[PDB]
Amino acid sequence: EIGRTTDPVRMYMREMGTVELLTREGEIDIAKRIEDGINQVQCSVAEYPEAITYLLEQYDRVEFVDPNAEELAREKFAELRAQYVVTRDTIKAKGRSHATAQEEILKLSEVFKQFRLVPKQFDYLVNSMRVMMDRVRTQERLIMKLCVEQCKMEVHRALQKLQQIEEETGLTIEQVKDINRRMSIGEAKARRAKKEMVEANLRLVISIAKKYTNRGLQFLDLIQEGNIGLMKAVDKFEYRRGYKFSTYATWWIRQAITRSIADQARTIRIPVHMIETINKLNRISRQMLQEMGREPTPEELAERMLMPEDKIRKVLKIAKEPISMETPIGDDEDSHLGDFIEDTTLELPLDSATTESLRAATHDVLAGLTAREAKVLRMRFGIDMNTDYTLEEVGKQFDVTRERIRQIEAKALRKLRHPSRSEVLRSFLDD
Amino acid sequence: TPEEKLLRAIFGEKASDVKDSSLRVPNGVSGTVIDVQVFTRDGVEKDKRA
Repeated sequence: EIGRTTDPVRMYMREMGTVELLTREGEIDIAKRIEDGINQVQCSVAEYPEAITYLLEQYDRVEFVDPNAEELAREKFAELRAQYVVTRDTIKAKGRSHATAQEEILKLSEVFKQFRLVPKQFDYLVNSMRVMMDRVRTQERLIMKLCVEQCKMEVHRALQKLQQIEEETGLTIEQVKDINRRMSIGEAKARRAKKEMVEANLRLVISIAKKYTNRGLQFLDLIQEGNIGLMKAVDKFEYRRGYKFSTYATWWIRQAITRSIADQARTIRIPVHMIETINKLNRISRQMLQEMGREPTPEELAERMLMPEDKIRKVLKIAKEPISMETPIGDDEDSHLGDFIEDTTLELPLDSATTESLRAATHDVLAGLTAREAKVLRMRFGIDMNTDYTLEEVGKQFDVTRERIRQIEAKALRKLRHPSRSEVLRSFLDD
Repeated sequence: TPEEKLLRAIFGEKASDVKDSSLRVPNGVSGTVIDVQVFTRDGVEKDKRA
């Protein structure tokens, strides 16, 4: 049925129309499932002990306040450290994965979950698992390939590397694989859960956006930026608070849309704070105009904004936006503003010829002067040579005396001030 | 460029820092001035002429 509606807006609305809204029950349902996935991944992370070691060591290295447990940090972590250390010994006690050691690990995770962790450390912990997982998988894909293709159940030669991998890792591969795949499953559940709310609330994004569409960036840019905001809001929402989802989401959507419309949408990028001030200026001007019945003078406007006159004037001049080079200035649409603008960088052929003549004349006048005087003047002002050498360099080159160079220059100036020699240079009088 | 350094050094031209952007009669036009009008911004002091 598609009538080749090339309009991207139509394609977007057609795609988004399929997913149907559901309220007051789903939001709770999906939020519960998200929290369940996160709890699963946290539990399985706590299961892996070397991650706990690494995190505790990293905490010790670096050294943040008010932890949500249903020198404060150090004294609260002292007993957790003692518990973890005494749990290591029990793991060494007669069972690698003994039920008692597992119960101690469970209680350690239960205590640990009661604390709050910065998300970046959580990601660091996940990558600390990913790196070793990839290393072990990479070093062993070749051995699995060979055993599958050649052996079909060398062997002892390949077994050395496998044993070395175990020695380096120092833990059972099977539990590592379990924790890694459990990471994958928990994360997959969480991700696939959040997609549902995101695809549900696109209409909300549409409404909030169209409230701002009046000639800004473009409709679709606003919509996409709002979708970024919606993803953020879905991340931050908690049903435990007991509120409706829309109430929370709308703030993040407005923030994202407005921040983008501030950053983009101008050729010369006014910062955010100035945009806020200009918006205040405009909101005040409308009201004040309808009150007085005319336009407000900048002085009265300054009185109302409680700001100095010069600040207001500066904002008024900053506000304006550039004009297109193709605006038709002629009444007939033949001539455009662009043809009307002049190039400033170029010099004039007249001045080029003048400069060349000046150089020639100066060379002629200098050639008539005493040889050492001429070379001294050239050496001092950088005439004809790439750079000018200072007084000290000239002194150490020709004659160490500093004041002698001063006297040389004085005599050269005296000579060239003699009216006979200067006659032509006077023609360069006005410049 | 260096040659103006040499020239000013010879003749002692101060070379003040200000341009000449004055308004002048277009070339060819020749007439009589019949009136002058001056508009000043609110904050600026008024000259003698104005």
